[PDB]
Amino acid sequence: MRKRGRQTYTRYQTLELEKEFHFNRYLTRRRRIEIAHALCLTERQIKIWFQNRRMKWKKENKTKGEPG
Repeated sequence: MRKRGRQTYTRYQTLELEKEFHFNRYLTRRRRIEIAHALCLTERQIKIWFQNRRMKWKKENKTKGEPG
C-alpha cells in the first residue's frame, strides 16, 4: 500500500524522473508503462510528478504577465 501526496521518493527515483522529463517533457502510454516498471512507480503518480514538473514551465516559461 502507498499513501499518495506525500512523495517519499528516493533522490535516485526522482533523478530518473528528472532525466526522463529532461529528454521527454510529455510521456506516452508505452513510455509510462516502461517508466512505471523502471522506477516501480505507477502511471498515476508519474502523472502527478510530471504534472508538477511541467507546472512552472508550461504556465510561466515566457508569458508576459500583464497584457500590454
